Amino acid sequence: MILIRGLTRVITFDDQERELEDADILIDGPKIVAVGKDLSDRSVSRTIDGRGMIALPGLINSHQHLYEGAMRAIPQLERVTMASWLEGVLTRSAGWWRDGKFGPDVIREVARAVLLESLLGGITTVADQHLFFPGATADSYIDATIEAATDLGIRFHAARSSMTLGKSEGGFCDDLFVEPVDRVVQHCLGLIDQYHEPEPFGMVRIALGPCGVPYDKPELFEAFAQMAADYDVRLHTHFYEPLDAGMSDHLYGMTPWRFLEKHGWASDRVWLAHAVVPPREEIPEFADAGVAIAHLIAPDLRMGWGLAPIREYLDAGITVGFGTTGSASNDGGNLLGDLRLAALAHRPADPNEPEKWLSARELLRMATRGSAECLGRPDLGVLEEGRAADIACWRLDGVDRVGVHDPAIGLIMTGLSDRASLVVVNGQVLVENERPVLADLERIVANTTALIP
Amino acid sequence: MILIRGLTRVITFDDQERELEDADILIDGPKIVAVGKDLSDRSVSRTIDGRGMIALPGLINSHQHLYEGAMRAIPQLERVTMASWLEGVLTRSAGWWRDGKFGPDVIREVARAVLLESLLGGITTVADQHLFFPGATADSYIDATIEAATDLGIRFHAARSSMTLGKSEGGFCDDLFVEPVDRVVQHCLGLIDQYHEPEPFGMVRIALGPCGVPYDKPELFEAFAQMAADYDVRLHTHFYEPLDAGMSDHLYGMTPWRFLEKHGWASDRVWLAHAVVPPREEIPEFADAGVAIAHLIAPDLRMGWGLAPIREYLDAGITVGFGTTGSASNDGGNLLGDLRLAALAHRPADPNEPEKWLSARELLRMATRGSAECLGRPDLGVLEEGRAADIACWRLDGVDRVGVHDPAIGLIMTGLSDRASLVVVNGQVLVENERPVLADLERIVANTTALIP
Ligand SMILES: [Zn+2]
Ligand SMILES: [Zn+2]
Repeated sequence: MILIRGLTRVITFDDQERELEDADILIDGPKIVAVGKDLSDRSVSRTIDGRGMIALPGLINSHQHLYEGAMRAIPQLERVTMASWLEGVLTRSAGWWRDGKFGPDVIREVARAVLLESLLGGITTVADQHLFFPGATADSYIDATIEAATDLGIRFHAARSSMTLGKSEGGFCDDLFVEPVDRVVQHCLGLIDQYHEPEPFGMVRIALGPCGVPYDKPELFEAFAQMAADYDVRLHTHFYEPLDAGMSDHLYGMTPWRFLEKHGWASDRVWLAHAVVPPREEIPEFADAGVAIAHLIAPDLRMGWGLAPIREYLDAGITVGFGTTGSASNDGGNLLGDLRLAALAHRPADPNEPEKWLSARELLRMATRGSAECLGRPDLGVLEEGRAADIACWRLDGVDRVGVHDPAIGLIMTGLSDRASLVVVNGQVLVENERPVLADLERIVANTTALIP
Repeated sequence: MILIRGLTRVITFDDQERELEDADILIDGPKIVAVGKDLSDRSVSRTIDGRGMIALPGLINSHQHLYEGAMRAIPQLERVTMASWLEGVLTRSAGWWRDGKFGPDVIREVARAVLLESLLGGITTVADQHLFFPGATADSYIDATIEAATDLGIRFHAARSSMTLGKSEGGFCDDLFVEPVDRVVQHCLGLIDQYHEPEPFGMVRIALGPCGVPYDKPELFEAFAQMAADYDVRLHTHFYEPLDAGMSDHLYGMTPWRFLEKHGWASDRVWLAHAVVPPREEIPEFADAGVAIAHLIAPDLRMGWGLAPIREYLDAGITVGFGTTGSASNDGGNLLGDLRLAALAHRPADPNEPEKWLSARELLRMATRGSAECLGRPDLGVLEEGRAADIACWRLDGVDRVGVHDPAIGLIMTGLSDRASLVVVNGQVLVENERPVLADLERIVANTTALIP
């Protein structure tokens, strides 16, 4: 067993919202044995000094696009609206691929860098949505991301994505960038069979993740609804980005939500990215259907889209998680940092009603238990006996956090660095003293840097 | 001389916005001798390896309230409007003071911690506006902040503040903080005598800094205007916070700007904090007067105030700098991190006009040359021969910055940490390898922590 002893603060996000001061966490293999004061070192082979740290459940990034790690801080994409951005991302990936610079071997190393950054930011589970499948067959991009995740020991969900609707039939995505529906469906069946670990504490899971209503055929949504039921997997897509409702109205005469409902996606199998601009009248329907929503504050601001109605979702009892999206519209993978953006940016929408503003604890819950719920993981996101030993800890004793009265608020509101001190995934210590203990950091940086087009 | 050799990127903010790749900076005493490729090491006693770093002028925080370092992450102040915030801050400061827990000795150590954090975040100059003068005579609070700054070697401007308008004599300030105008003027003259270093590369400067139009007598503004011209010092106050216009209309029957103009503050000696909600028709007047504005995105969002019209200011040719304000409304001193907040949060105000969005380079200029201009420092904020050797460098070769195409944009848009690698102030190396060279970090944390009420 591993004992983390004397943590200054432990935030459990359990059903009573318990927190503890000067307390311990005991781990046995993949699971937490106990969380409490003065735990027995009875059968402990290693004790870790937690004094001066705050411990949370590992952060869970419920929406990534890992391959975009190769597209950070491109000047031509710094200040662009969505149409220009998407064109720029699609054309660069296709161009680099055509030139032999962007195959699965490159994506493997880009994924490795972004996932290692994720671990260093206290993120223990990442859900990636990968849509890039150029050419005549679906190449081993998903396999590559899974290989990187497995090598690092980070918990991983792969939501296989696509664009199946071309401009010729109402999609805002060129035919060149379009895949046949049957090819997508066939590929997903194989991925589930090869990789999906449905058991508690499973380290790799597959989800079905169309890019969205403006990008994919209704037939794909229906195929995936059937596949999800048959194989007991989850469903993910983008939802209510600003131009979406215009597209669905024009093509189908209905809202994006009504479209999802018609095609089998109004269910508790589903988590939805962004959800920036739904009609208010649909919010109770999201709640009744049991869909979950991932708040992605950074891209919502970066694209000029604005503020998702997160308070309204919480009021309605809808599950709200958190994510970063990909590094071409963030442009980092720093989930903890992005929580600060949300804590501050929502406030001016309700200048005279601060009770509506999202609190630090609400945001930390979104990034842990909320994201776990988005991914369908009752085994994650909570520090309590029987849950996965996925733990992230930050030091509280730096000069940049002097004067902090509440350490949980301090995690969001103070600091020069979001680097986690100690990170455990599946009971394995992966980061200590802000440095990877198993991954070869310097080698990974060098190798991936050499491969960036 | 000191040579920093082989910097990967140098951003000068000189008159032609020059940048350099694989270049050097040569320093002699307090000044930059040269910036360019393959500089001679003929007169050099120390060479520092700059490979893998980006170098900027040191960041300049043009608006702080250092004493608020002791008031971070207080649950009762997490989500509050300004009225509640001000009451909570004033009540705590006065209460702690009355109980002997908040004298200049405590403020010295709080300042030391926040200023060390500042250095670690690449900030080489701070302008503090100390807002706490309990009782009749003003204690050595300013002296305490200056002592901390001088001990650390950070360049420092102290804007002497006040609340000269009593809440009784029709005002908005607790009478316990109300000093006679002549007492304030006298303290300022003494501070100038004792501390002001008007020569180029001066390390301590005094500014004259009323809290604001709702807080100070017109007589103080006029006295300060006279002093500014005669001593060649600068003038600083808060400007166009929400509700200020109503307060000014009630007290004086004119706008906050009209008030400043009437009392001598419509001049190029002035920099103004926040400037969130001016009447648009006054903006050309600000420009004609030559006043400068410090953008403070974090408190503007934290208080629910919203987005200052920064693009409008830039369009009008108004000098724009940047600051963090105090740690009771931030709640950190991380200027670089706050730039990212501004980069993103301004965008949804102009969803269809990305050319209006603030660029990374515009923001980095605000935090360097713009802030230098706010403070009246033509010797700072630019990496060029003859300017002060105030330099901040960040590493570009971490795993969290893999895939970055433009390092300047990357500094704003990526990363787990805003910690600077190498920091030089007045030609003195103060941070290397992210660690203080001279300051005892652990002792400072322990000592200051012990004194937080
Ligand atoms: Zn996405
Ligand atoms: Zn202020």
